[PDB]
Amino acid sequence: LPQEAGGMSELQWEQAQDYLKRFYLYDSETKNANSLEAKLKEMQKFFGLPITGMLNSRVIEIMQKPRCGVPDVAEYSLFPNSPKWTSKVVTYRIVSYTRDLPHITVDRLVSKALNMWGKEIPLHFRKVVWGTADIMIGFARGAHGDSYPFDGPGNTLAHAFAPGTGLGGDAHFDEDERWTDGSSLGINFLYAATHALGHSLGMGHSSDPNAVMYPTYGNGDPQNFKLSQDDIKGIQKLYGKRSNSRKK
Ligand SMILES: CCCCCCCCCCCCCC(=O)OC[C@H](COP(=O)(O)OCC[N+](C)(C)C)OC(=O)CCCCCCCCCCCCC
Ligand SMILES: CCCCCCCCCCCCCC(=O)OC[C@H](COP(=O)(O)OCC[N+](C)(C)C)OC(=O)CCCCCCCCCCCCC
Ligand SMILES: CCCCCCCCCCCCCC(=O)OC[C@H](COP(=O)(O)OCC[N+](C)(C)C)OC(=O)CCCCCCCCCCCCC
Ligand SMILES: CCCCCCCCCCCCCC(=O)OC[C@H](COP(=O)(O)OCC[N+](C)(C)C)OC(=O)CCCCCCCCCCCCC
Ligand SMILES: CCCCCCCCCCCCCC(=O)OC[C@H](COP(=O)(O)OCC[N+](C)(C)C)OC(=O)CCCCCCCCCCCCC
Ligand SMILES: CCCCCCCCCCCCCC(=O)OC[C@H](COP(=O)(O)OCC[N+](C)(C)C)OC(=O)CCCCCCCCCCCCC
Ligand SMILES: CCCCCCCCCCCCCC(=O)OC[C@H](COP(=O)(O)OCC[N+](C)(C)C)OC(=O)CCCCCCCCCCCCC
Ligand SMILES: CCCCCCCCCCCCCC(=O)OC[C@H](COP(=O)(O)OCC[N+](C)(C)C)OC(=O)CCCCCCCCCCCCC
Ligand SMILES: CCCCCCCCCCCCCC(=O)OC[C@H](COP(=O)(O)OCC[N+](C)(C)C)OC(=O)CCCCCCCCCCCCC
Ligand SMILES: CCCCCCCCCCCCCC(=O)OC[C@H](COP(=O)(O)OCC[N+](C)(C)C)OC(=O)CCCCCCCCCCCCC
Ligand SMILES: CCCCCCCCCCCCCC(=O)OC[C@H](COP(=O)(O)OCC[N+](C)(C)C)OC(=O)CCCCCCCCCCCCC
Ligand SMILES: CCCCCCCCCCCCCC(=O)OC[C@H](COP(=O)(O)OCC[N+](C)(C)C)OC(=O)CCCCCCCCCCCCC
Ligand SMILES: CCCCCCCCCCCCCC(=O)OC[C@H](COP(=O)(O)OCC[N+](C)(C)C)OC(=O)CCCCCCCCCCCCC
Ligand SMILES: [Ca+2]
Ligand SMILES: [Ca+2]
Ligand SMILES: [Zn+2]
Ligand SMILES: [Zn+2]
Repeated sequence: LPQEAGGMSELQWEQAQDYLKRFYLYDSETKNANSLEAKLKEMQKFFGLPITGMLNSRVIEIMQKPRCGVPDVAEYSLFPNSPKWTSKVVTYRIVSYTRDLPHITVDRLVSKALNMWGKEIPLHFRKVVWGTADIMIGFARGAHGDSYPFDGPGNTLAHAFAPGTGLGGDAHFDEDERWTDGSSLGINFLYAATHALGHSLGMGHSSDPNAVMYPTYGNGDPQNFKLSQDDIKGIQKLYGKRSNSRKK
């Protein structure tokens, strides 16, 4: 089947390699080319490729895989400590939206993704449409001012600030990415949106392959979505009641 990374110039691989560093600000194991190449061989194994040390655009696909291009550690304007909201009530506002698709495809899917987190965790989410809110969600073109290289269609699709009392909590989706609703020839917004919002709620990734924000995240709509309740158990301590026989 056709894809873009098989028709783009060889330059893509060093770009995609350079990209890997920014996921943590720095990564010590992605620094030195000896280690770059050792850790890219480890990427192929983690994803399940039949050749560790393949040179094929399939390997670019695992490097550019739908996720953000930002420090996914406490950083991207944050002190060292796990972020969480200081309440169980949070608001949100769709400040902006896409022209290739009507408003619904945002407003109903951010809400639905927040509903995914907020049925399990007793988090209340209120929609603001005029006024101040906690989570300012916008769709933007990437000339508007964030660190790192700009981005259009291709690698990187949102950034998200973790729970903050002003400037934090908030996301900018990529309006130059082609998101779908009914058409299927885009990135599934609801899918992507979930971990974008998971950022806005202050969670991390999980080693459990039943987890949603497991890094081998994709573009198209899941068949077999599930949560690790094992991860969420320590989120339930932060917003939920203490109700053990020994601790209540
Ligand atoms: C008979 C004449 C009719 C003319 C109709 C023109 C269209 C009227 C309806 C649409 C207005 C469009 C406004 C516009 O595109 O703003 C462009 C930018 C806005 O920043 P931008 O990111 O585009 O939009 C941000 C807000 N967002 C994300 C929430 C949508 O903001 C700018 O780039 C700066 C805007 C500076 C305007 C200065 C004052 C202009 C006065 C014109 C008065 C003419 C009187 C005849
Ligand atoms: C007092 C007299 C009556 C007054 C009427 C009401 C006036 C209301 C003014 C509204 C100002 C709102 C502020 C603002 O940010 O407006 C932004 C708008 C809509 O934003 P939005 O709907 O978010 O789209 C954002 C821009 N986009 C597509 C690049 C992603 O951006 C636009 O809508 C862009 C407008 C582009 C117009 C370009 C020229 C079109 C030509 C029309 C004629 C064509 C003749 C062949
Ligand atoms: C010599 C003096 C005059 C010189 C005038 C020259 C041109 C001045 C233009 C200034 C603004 C240029 C910016 C521009 O073209 O905005 C375009 C807008 C919105 O673009 P937008 O949807 O933001 O993104 C466009 C994506 N694209 C190009 C791939 C389709 O596109 C439009 O909004 C067109 C969409 C259809 C509008 C329908 C208009 C029907 C007539 C309505 C009459 C209403 C009562 C007045
Ligand atoms: C830099 C400036 C360049 C020059 C600008 C020249 C004048 C431009 C006037 C505004 C053009 C408005 C175009 C317009 O969208 O007409 C149709 C709309 C909605 O049609 P719809 O298919 O929703 O939107 C099509 C356009 N799209 C894809 C670009 C969003 O119909 C509606 O949205 C319903 C509106 C009903 C209420 C109207 C109340 C205001 C009356 C006076 C408006 C005077 C406008 C100057
Ligand atoms: C009675 C016969 C009528 C004949 C045609 C008249 C054309 C007048 C404008 C009609 C515009 C239709 C309304 C509209 O806003 O269309 C915008 C389109 C593209 O919007 P876009 O969202 O790509 O459509 C995507 C649709 N989707 C999501 C389902 C894939 O398109 C654009 O954004 C650009 C549209 C450019 C229009 C240029 C009009 C210049 C007219 C001749 C002017 C001569 C001046 C001397
Ligand atoms: C002084 C400046 C002047 C500048 C221009 C001002 C005047 C502008 C006129 C603007 C009107 C444009 C309307 C237009 O583009 O309609 C397109 C339609 C399809 O619209 P459609 O895709 O349903 O709109 C979807 C929009 N969405 C996604 C937001 C829901 O297209 C159709 O559905 C076509 C249907 C044809 C049906 C059959 C008609 C038979 C006609 C036979 C006539 C006699 C033949 C001898
Ligand atoms: C006395 C005859 C006057 C005849 C011309 C009157 C002109 C009226 C201009 C109104 C300008 C509004 C500009 C703008 O949209 O401001 C938005 C604000 C708040 O927006 P926002 O907070 O989103 O509104 C939320 C509440 N909502 C949806 C239910 C409206 O909305 C507001 O805060 C409303 C602001 C109203 C201001 C009216 C100022 C009048 C000074 C008149 C001085 C004497 C003139 C001879
Ligand atoms: C004599 C009676 C007046 C008595 C005054 C008594 C004192 C009242 C003080 C009122 C204080 C509230 C002021 C105010 O903000 O009222 C807003 C309303 C509703 O605005 P709303 O739509 O809720 O918010 C809209 C957007 N916004 C905030 C950005 C401006 O504004 C509206 O409801 C007006 C809506 C006008 C839309 C008209 C568009 C169609 C015009 C014709 C178009 C023809 C096309 C062929
Ligand atoms: C007649 C000789 C020439 C004939 C050919 C004309 C060809 C015109 C070519 C148009 C080229 C642009 C096409 C286009 O799709 O533009 C869409 C834009 C959005 O671009 P987009 O990348 O979304 O945002 C760009 C932002 N910018 C301007 C800060 C870099 O939409 C805009 O940025 C919205 C425009 C908003 C301007 C603010 C209007 C304020 C009110 C002014 C009222 C003026 C009355 C005199
Ligand atoms: C009824 C009145 C309608 C007019 C109303 C007033 C509207 C005034 C708004 C002017 C908007 C200017 C915005 C602007 O400069 O943005 C840059 C755009 C497109 O940039 P773009 O191609 O996207 O590349 C820039 C962004 N990049 C590298 C990140 C991809 O554009 C450009 O790069 C090219 C700008 C070309 C201007 C050409 C003017 C030539 C005629 C001027 C008049 C001469 C006779 C007096
Ligand atoms: C003679 C007529 C007098 C007209 C006087 C109008 C006074 C209007 C006050 C507008 C105040 C806007 C204040 C403000 O900064 O709002 C912020 C938002 C978004 O801010 P921000 O997210 O930084 O936008 C980032 C995107 N960037 C940097 C790439 C452009 O962006 C905005 O909300 C967009 C504001 C666009 C408003 C354009 C005003 C002219 C529209 C046409 C009205 C025509 C009437 C016939
Ligand atoms: C009489 C009372 C008037 C009071 C009006 C109040 C206006 C408040 C506007 C707030 C607009 C908020 C959104 C805005 O910042 O858009 C910025 C855009 C592009 O952002 P960016 O591309 O990031 O450039 C940022 C830096 N800047 C502003 C120095 C160029 O910046 C640009 O694209 C520059 C836009 C330049 C103006 C184009 C419209 C001129 C209108 C011509 C009207 C002729 C009437 C006969
Ligand atoms: C007759 C001889 C003199 C006239 C010479 C005219 C030369 C015109 C150069 C016009 C600009 C060309 C570059 C251009 O298309 O920039 C595009 C952007 C955005 O297009 P748009 O689809 O929003 O881009 C969205 C993102 N995308 C690409 C991923 C789909 O658009 C923007 O960012 C906004 C651009 C504002 C342009 C203001 C000038 C419009 C033309 C005015 C001509 C008036 C002549 C009197
Ligand atoms: Ca992108
Ligand atoms: Ca905020
Ligand atoms: Zn993450
Ligand atoms: Zn930003």
